[PDB]
Amino acid sequence: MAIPAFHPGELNVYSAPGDVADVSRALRLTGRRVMLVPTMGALHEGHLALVRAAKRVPGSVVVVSIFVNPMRTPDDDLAQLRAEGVEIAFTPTTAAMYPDGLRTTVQPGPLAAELEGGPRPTHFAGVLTVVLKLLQIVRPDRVFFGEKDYQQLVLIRQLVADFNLDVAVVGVPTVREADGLAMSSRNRYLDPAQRAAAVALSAALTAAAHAATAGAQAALDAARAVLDAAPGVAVDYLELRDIGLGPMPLNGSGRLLVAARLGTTRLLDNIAIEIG
Amino acid sequence: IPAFHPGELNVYSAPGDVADVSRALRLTGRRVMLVPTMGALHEGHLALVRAAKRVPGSVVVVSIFVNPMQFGAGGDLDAYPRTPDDDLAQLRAEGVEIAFTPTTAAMYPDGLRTTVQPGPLAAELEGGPRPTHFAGVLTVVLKLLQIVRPDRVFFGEKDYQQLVLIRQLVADFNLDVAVVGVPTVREADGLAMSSRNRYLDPAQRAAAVALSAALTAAAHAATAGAQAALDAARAVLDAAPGVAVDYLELRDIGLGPMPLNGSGRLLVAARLGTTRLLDNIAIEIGTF
Ligand SMILES: COc1ccc2c(c1)cc(CNC(=O)c1cc3ccccc3o1)n2CC(=O)O
Ligand SMILES: COc1ccc2c(c1)cc(CNC(=O)c1cc3ccccc3o1)n2CC(=O)O
Repeated sequence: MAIPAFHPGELNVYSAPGDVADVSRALRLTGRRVMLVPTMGALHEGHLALVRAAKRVPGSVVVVSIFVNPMRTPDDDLAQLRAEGVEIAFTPTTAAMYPDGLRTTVQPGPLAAELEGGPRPTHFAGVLTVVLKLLQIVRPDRVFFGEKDYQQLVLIRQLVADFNLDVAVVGVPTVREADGLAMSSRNRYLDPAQRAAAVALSAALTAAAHAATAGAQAALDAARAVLDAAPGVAVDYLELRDIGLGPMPLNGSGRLLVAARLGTTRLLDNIAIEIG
Repeated sequence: IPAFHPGELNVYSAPGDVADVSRALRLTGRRVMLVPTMGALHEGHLALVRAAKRVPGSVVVVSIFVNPMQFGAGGDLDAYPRTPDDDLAQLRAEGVEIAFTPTTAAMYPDGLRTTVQPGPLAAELEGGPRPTHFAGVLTVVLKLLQIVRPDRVFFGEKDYQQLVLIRQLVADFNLDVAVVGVPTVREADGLAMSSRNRYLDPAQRAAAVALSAALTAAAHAATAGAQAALDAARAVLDAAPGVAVDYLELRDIGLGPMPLNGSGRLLVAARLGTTRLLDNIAIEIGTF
């Protein structure tokens, strides 16, 4: 019942859930507002944008979890976080996260069966289960996700509302390459022809977002034409929904989402759309 | 913060109100105890409340909510006893300071959407014929725990499979609460307390003593091993007028995927007319 060592203003690494839970609770008692940034593999600028967002809350202490599925290299990742002034990295093993194996889990609502839930019908159960655990271990005031995985973000908001969780969910605008391609660990697999064609996803969506003054059908036809101008872009879906991913209403706010396969690589993108 | 009057019973229906009060209290040093109930309070519930009040510095929150999601049927949901007036009167007499009495709309404003899927235990025993019953229980318990954020949550051992699943929920989702299991309160003859005992007619009430008789006979027979324990309990249930046994199972204490060693739980469920009764007891095998 002694609190684990915490050195303020340094990067403190913990692998044990109980240690990070004790430190986060001790920190919340001393004033600090605990921010959580969940991550998975090699850190990229997308991830750094979540960190920076969390850093700007006055009195924040930022916790970055690094944990691979059951849903890169440790050296550089940790160097990057130190550089960002992150004070806690949580790096648990699979065994420490799942000491009893897979047992009680979260069952998403029917949204999880749609869109990405078509090829990966249990994917979102995994993500929601591990999010719930990280939220209970760290007990942050705010948790930060990219808007890139939009359906994921919406399901997370559903989790927080449905299970009455305390935490504020912050969606952070997707970081993009110079030509608009949304950042993703998958981008590096693309060969040159594929990387050149992949700019069609973001170009389609931004075209649709500007075509939308002319109504929903013009937005969708614009995105579709841009996708049709690209070779080797196999479109899995292109759907305009309302902001919670229900059916898009006659006018007002929506989201347009696309997924496509370029060779063996699946890419996704989405954008805010205002109808008329 | 709504009003909170200490040494009185404060009743809140809105989850935001009880959440605000509970947080406010924990931050002034009071430890928050939660006793979840479905109302129709009996002495077994008052044992939970007493256990909670005995924790130094406690404030006791008792929830009363008949959770539609854990009911199947049928007319089971509409049939559950509701005695709101006797319930709050009991809580005032026990010196409880908070009752949380949410509406169905406040708990399920989006209907059934994200839910808890229990592990494989939920498909065994009570769950075999009621495959979504324990997903409903665990989903509600998770919500009540997030709304109230108690330090310690109290459950009877009578619904032992439920208590085991609740400890699984707490371990598997890293919940910060301690689960306290309180031994079943029984009538003078041994009959386990239950909201459903009111549906036994005089003859069924007489015959219902066989469940606890059979279990206590087994716990003592158990020096002679598992088969003798099981056969003692079966003999007693067989001797009982109009008791229809649904199962009698001797399991390891976790009810889980491990064999019985020295410590077991013997569980029984039986029908007296239309009334399903459950009971269970600790069993030590042999030299235990
Ligand atoms: C703000 O700009 C952007 C742009 C693209 C982004 C991100 C941010 C963040 C991500 C990837 N998501 C995670 O690492 C992640 C989510 C998650 C959920 C639960 C547990 C661990 C988790 O880890 N990507 C896309 C990607 O890398 O493919
Ligand atoms: C300490 O001695 C005993 C003996 C028998 C007991 C009890 C105590 C308590 C109960 C009934 N349980 C609830 O009302 C209840 C509500 C609830 C709500 C959410 C999660 C779990 C929940 O459990 N029974 C048995 C019964 O009444 O059939």
